[PDB]
Amino acid sequence: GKMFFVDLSRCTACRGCQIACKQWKNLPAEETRNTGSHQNPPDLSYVTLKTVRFTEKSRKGPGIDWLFFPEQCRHCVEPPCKGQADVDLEGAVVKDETTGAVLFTELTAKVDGESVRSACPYDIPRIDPVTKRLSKCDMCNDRVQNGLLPACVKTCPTGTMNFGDEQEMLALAEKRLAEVKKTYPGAVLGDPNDVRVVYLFTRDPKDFYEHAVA
Amino acid sequence: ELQKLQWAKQTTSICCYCAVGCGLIVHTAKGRAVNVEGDPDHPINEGSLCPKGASIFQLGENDQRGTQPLYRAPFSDTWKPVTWDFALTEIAKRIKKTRDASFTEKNAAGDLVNRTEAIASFGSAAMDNEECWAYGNILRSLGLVYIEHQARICHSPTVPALAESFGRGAMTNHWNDLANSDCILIMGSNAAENHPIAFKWVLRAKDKGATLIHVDPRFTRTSARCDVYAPIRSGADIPFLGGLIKYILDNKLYFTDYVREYTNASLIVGEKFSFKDGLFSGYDAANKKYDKSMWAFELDANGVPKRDPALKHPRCVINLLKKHYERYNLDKVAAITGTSKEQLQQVYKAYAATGKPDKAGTIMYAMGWTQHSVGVQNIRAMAMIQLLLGNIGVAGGGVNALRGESNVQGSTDQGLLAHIWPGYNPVPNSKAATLELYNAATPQSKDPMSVNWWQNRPKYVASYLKALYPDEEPAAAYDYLPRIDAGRKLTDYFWLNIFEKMDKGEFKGLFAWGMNPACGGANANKNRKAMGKLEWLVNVNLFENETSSFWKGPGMNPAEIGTEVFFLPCCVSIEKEGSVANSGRWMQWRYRGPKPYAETKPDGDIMLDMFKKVRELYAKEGGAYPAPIAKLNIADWEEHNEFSPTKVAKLMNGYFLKDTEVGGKQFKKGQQVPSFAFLTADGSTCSGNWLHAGSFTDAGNLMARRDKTQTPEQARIGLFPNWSFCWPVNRRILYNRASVDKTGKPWNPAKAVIEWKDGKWVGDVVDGGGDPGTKHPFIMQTHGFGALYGPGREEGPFPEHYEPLECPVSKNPFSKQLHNPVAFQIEGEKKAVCDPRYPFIGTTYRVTEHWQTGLMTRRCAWLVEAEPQIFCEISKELAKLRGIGNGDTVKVSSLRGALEAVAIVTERIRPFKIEGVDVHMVGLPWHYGWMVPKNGGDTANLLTPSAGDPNTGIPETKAFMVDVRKV
Ligand SMILES: Nc1nc2c(c(=O)[nH]1)N[C@H]1C(S)=C(S)[C@@H](COP(=O)(O)OP(=O)(O)OC[C@H]3O[C@@H](n4cnc5c(=O)[nH]c(N)nc54)[C@H](O)[C@@H]3O)O[C@H]1N2
Ligand SMILES: Nc1nc2c(c(=O)[nH]1)N[C@H]1C(S)=C(S)[C@@H](COP(=O)(O)OP(=O)(O)OC[C@H]3O[C@@H](n4cnc5c(=O)[nH]c(N)nc54)[C@H](O)[C@@H]3O)O[C@H]1N2
Ligand code: SF4
Ligand code: SF4
Ligand code: SF4
Ligand code: SF4
Ligand SMILES: [S]
Ligand SMILES: [W+6]
Repeated sequence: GKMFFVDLSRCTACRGCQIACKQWKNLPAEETRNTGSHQNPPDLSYVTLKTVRFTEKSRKGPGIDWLFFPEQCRHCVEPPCKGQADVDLEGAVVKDETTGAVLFTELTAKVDGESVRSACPYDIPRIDPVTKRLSKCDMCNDRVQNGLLPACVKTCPTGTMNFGDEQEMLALAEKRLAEVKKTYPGAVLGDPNDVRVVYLFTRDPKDFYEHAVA
Repeated sequence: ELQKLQWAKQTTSICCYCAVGCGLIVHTAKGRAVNVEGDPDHPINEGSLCPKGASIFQLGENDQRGTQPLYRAPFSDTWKPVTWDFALTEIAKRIKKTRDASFTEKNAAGDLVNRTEAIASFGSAAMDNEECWAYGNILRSLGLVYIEHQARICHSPTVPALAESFGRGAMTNHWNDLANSDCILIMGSNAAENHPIAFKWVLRAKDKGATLIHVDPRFTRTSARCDVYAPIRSGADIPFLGGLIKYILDNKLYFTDYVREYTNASLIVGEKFSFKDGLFSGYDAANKKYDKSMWAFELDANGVPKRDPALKHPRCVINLLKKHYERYNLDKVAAITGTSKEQLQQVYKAYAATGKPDKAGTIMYAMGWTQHSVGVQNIRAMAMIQLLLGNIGVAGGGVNALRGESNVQGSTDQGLLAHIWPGYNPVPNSKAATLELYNAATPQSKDPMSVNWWQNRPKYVASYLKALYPDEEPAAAYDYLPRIDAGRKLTDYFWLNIFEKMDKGEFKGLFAWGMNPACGGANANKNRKAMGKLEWLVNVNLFENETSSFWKGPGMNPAEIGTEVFFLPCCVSIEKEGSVANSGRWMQWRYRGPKPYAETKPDGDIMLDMFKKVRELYAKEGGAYPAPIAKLNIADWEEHNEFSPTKVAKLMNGYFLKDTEVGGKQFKKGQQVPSFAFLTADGSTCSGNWLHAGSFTDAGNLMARRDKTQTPEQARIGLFPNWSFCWPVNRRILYNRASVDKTGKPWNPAKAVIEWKDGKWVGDVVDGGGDPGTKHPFIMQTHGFGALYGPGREEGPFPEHYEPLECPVSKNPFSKQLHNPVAFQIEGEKKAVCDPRYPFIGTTYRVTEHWQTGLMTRRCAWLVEAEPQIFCEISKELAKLRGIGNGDTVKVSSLRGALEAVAIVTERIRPFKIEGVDVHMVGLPWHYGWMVPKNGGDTANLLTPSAGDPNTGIPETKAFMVDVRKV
C-alpha cells in the first residue's frame, strides 16, 4: 500500500495543503470569523477535510514553541471506522487493497454516524447535518491510482509532506527522525505501525493536538 | 484517467503573486480553466504552491470579477456597462484635452521640459514586462513626469542602497542559491509567510549544516522553523547592524584579503569629511540637505581616489569606519533595540563566523528594513557587513533583497518611477539641454582596473531613443521625452508629494492602473479625499475595488464628488502571454491557458487601443506638441490588430536598424542584438531596455527556455543557467569576480560560482570580462570597489541611528539628533513623538493567505476562510495593562485615523526593554478594505504617516505610534 510521511519539523503553517485540498475537490468555503487565532476553519467539518491547527506553548526565554498540525484521516491499516460502519451496513466504508486508502461512500448516511466517529481514535469523521453523510480525507485516491501525488503533498514547499510505498516511507521516516533529533531531541513518529499518515512531531504529539496520536 | 483534467488543455504559467516566480500548470477546457496547480518541472517550486498560488483557479474563475468596462459619470451613484469602443475613444479624448491645456514647452527658468504636470499614473508591478515598458513609453510620449508604481513604497530604498554599495540595485543572488548558505539571517523579512517556496531552499541550507536566524519584533511562522529567534524594536535596525560592524572589527572577524582588494577600505577620504553628534559635515539646516562635496575622496593627479593598501592612513575608509561604529557597544545597542546583550552576542557570533573565506552568510530582508525614514541606511549597514565578511559575489552569500510582486523587478527595470527611464538611465532634468549634456553626467574613471561599465550608457540611451523613434536621430528624438526641474528634490515627483499635490487640486487625471492606492497608499484618509479633486480617474483592475469606488467609502457622498471614474476590467495572468522578472532577475515566459473572461482583455491590448485612438485624434485635430505621439514606433508592438508580447519583447532586446560592425564582428540589418555589448550610440542599434539585450536573440526566446540541465560546477550551487534568462547577460550571481582570488581560484572551491581555466571562466557567466586580477570586481561602480563608505546617499556616507518620525523615546543615545536630519516630511502634518495619546509602537505586515490590499484575495473564499477579518496582535503584558481579552474588539488609533480589529493576544509579542523601560507595540495587517468581505474591516494605512526616506520618499509604514483601546 501507500504511505504519507509528514515531517512537522519543516512545517511553516503556510496552509498551502489546506487550500490545495479544497481546490482539487472544488469544496465550498466555511463561514468563519477571527476569535483571537490564525487557525481557521477552527475544526474539520463536512466541507473541510484538512485544517492546520495552531498551538502556542510557552518556552524558557524569547519566542515560543509554535506547533502546526495539518490534520487528516490517518487511513489506518486496520480502520476501526470500517469495523463500526460494517455493523450497520457493509459498503458504507470500504478499503482500496492496492493503495490502502480507507474510503467513505454516501451509504454512510444510512449507518450510525456518531458511532463511526467515536470508533475513530483520531476523531476524524465529520457528519453532514442535512444528508447525514460522513466526509474526510480520501487520500486523493483517484490521483494516486492515476500515478499523481495527493494535492496536499504536491503543493507543500518545505518537504513536510512526503508520499510513496509503505517500505520507502517507513525507511524515510526512520532516517529523517535520526537527523531531526539533532535539532529536536524530543522528536517522535505518530503510531508508525498502525497508520498510513505517519507524522513526525518535534515534541509531545499531544501539544500539537489532543487526538494527534491514539 | 482523472475526470477533471480529461477534456482540458495543459499549458505552463508563472504565479501572479510574489517574486519567488513559482511555475504553474493550467488545465483549460478544450474554454475556461478547470484546474490550476504547481509545475513539477520548475526548478524553484518543484510543483509546490503556497495558499495564494494554490487558489489562482478561484481568482481566474471568480464571479465577482469585472465583466465589460463600467462608466461612472460625475456625481453619479452607480456604474453603466459601456463597450471597449466607447471607453477607449472617450478616455483618448480626456487625455488629449487635459494634456493640451497644461502642457509646458519650457519651465520658469526658460529650459525645455515638454511635459504635462496635470496627469499622474500609479502602476503596476502586476503587469507583464512587455506591458510595463509599453505603458511607461505611452505615458512619457504623452509628456508625463509623475509616473510611479509599487516599487516607490516597497524596495525603492534597495536600489540606491545597493547601487551605492555594489553598483546595481537588484537582489545579488537568487532563491535556489540560498541552499548553499552556512548562515541565513532573516531580518526585516517574514520569508516563511511572504516568500513561502523560499523556505524549500532555506531548510535545504539547514539540512547541510546552516544556522537559521530570524530577527523580528514578532515571533512568526518563520521564527518557528529557525535555530535562533531574537526580538528587535521597529526602527532599531541600524543600532543592531552598527553593533555587528564594531563586533566584526574589534574581534577581527572581517575577511582581510577581500576587504583590502575588493572593498574601498583602502581609499583616502578628504579632510572635509567629519561627523559629530549625529551630523556629518556640510549640513544645510535651512534647506534640510547636505553638501555631499564635503564627503569626496582624496584624488591622485589622474583623478583616481588615493589608496593606502596597508590600511594605515588615518583617513582610510576602514579606519573612519572603526571610528564611526565605536559608539555601537553591546550595552547601548541592547538599551535601544530591546534585544538582550546575550542574544546580540549569540547572533553576532553565529553570523560573523561566515567572515571565514570558505563559509557564506546571506541576509534575507524586505519591507521590515525598506519602509523607514532610514530605509537606505538600514540596507547600507547590512551591505557594509557583507563586504566586511566577504559574502558578496559568493554562493550562499550576497544581499537577498526579496522583491514583492511577480514583476516588480521588471516594472522597476521598465522605469515606472519618476526618476528613471528603462534600464536605470535617469529621466533628464531641465539642465540636460542636449543628449551630449545628458551623457556628460556619467562619471569617468582613469583607473586601468576599473571597468566602469556605465561609460557605455550613451549606446543604451541612443538605442532606447531608436526603439521609440527609429526614423529620428537620437539627439533629435531626445527633445520628445519630458524633463523634471533640476532645481527640486527628486522626492517632489514621488508618491507622497503626488498625493499632497492631488490634495491641493494640482492634478486633473489619475491612472490607478493595477494598484489600489485607497488602501495601498500610506495615510489612506488623505488619499481617499484628495482623489475627489480629480476631473477623471482611470482604473485598470480585475475587480471593482476601494480605489475605483472611493466616492462612497466611510463618509464619501456623490453629493460633493465630480470624478468621471472609468473602470477597464483586465485579464488575469493565466489568460495572458508575456514575461515576468522574479526577485533573482529570472525573466520567465508564460502562455495563455484560458481565453479572456467576459469580453475583458490584457493591459497591452487596452493601452495600445487606447493610445492608438490618441494617435488618430492628433492626426485629425490640432493640439500641443504632437510630435512625441505621432512618431512612436508602435507597429513593432503588433501582430493581428492586438498587443504582441513576442514582438515587444524582441524590441526590448533590440535589433540592428542597418548593417553594422561591432566588437570585431559583422552583423546584418534586421537581426536581433545578441547582448548589450553589441549596442551602439550612432543609431545602428535599437533596444527598448539594454538589460533585455540577450533575452530574445536570433537563437530564439531565452526567457521561454525550460532546461534544468547543468554542468557539475553549476549543479553544486543550483545556477540553472539554461532555465529562462536573467539580466545581466545570464549572470545568475552578481559581482561573482569577488568569489575568486586575484589568480581566479574560488575562496569556496566546494561551492564555486566561477573558476578560471582554458583561458576562460567556467560556471556562472563572469560579471565583467577580463583575465584574473586585471579588473576590480564591481564593474558598475565608478571606482570598481564595494563601498563601505558611500558618499552618494542623502543623510551621509555611513549609516547612523535616527528614531522613527513617530518614536517611543525622547533622546537618541548615539547623538543629539533624534530623527533623520534630512527626512522627507510634508509641512504642517503632525507626528506623535512620545505623545501620551499614542504611547505604543505601530507596525503593519502581511499574513501568508492574503495579497497586498487584499483586493484580489478578499474575493477568494478559501483565503477569507483562513483569514476572514483584520486583527490586532499584542503581548500578554499590553493586553493586561489595557484590560484586553483574546478575541475582543479593539480600536487602534493614530493622529491620522482609527479602525476596529479582533485582538490576537499572544506570547509571540513581548515588551521592548528600551532604556530600562518596557515599550509595547501594536501589530496590524494591511490586507483589509471597507468593500469586501462582510465584517472584514478597513485598511491599516488609515493609521500610517505620509513621511519617510529622503533618498526615495518611501513612507514609514513599519514604525509609527498608535493607541489601542477595548470597545
Ligand atoms: N503572503 C504574502 N506574501 C507577499 C505579499 C503579501 O501581501 N502576502 N506581498 C509581497 C510584497 S509586495 C512584498 S514587498 C513582500 C514583503 O515581504 P515582508 O517584508 O516579509 O513583509 P512584511 O510582513 O510587511 O514585513 C516582514 C516583517 O517585518 C517585521 N518588521 C516590522 N517592523 C520592523 C522593523 O522596524 N525592523 C525589522 N527588522 N523588522 C520589522 C514584521 O514583524 C514582519 O514580520 O512580500 C511579498 N509577498
Ligand atoms: N501599511 C503598509 N502599507 C503598505 C505596505 C506595508 O507593508 N504596510 N506595503 C507596500 C508595498 S511593498 C506595496 S507593493 C504596495 C502595494 O499596493 P497596491 O499595488 O496598491 O496593492 P494591490 O492593488 O492590492 O495589489 C496590486 C494590484 O494588481 C492587480 N492586478 C493583478 N493582476 C493584474 C493585471 O494583469 N493587470 C492589472 N492592471 N492589475 C492587475 C490586483 O487586482 C491588485 O489590485 O502597498 C504598500 N503598502
Ligand atoms: S503545505 Fe506543507 S508547510 Fe504548508 S502548512 Fe501544509 S504541511 Fe505545512
Ligand atoms: S483515522 Fe479514523 S476515519 Fe480515518 S481510517 Fe482511521 S479510524 Fe477511519
Ligand atoms: S490527501 Fe487529498 S483529500 Fe486528503 S488532505 Fe490531502 S488533498 Fe485533501
Ligand atoms: S505566492 Fe510566491 S511562493 Fe506562493 S506560489 Fe506564488 S510565487 Fe510561489
Ligand atoms: S512590491
Ligand atoms: W511590495
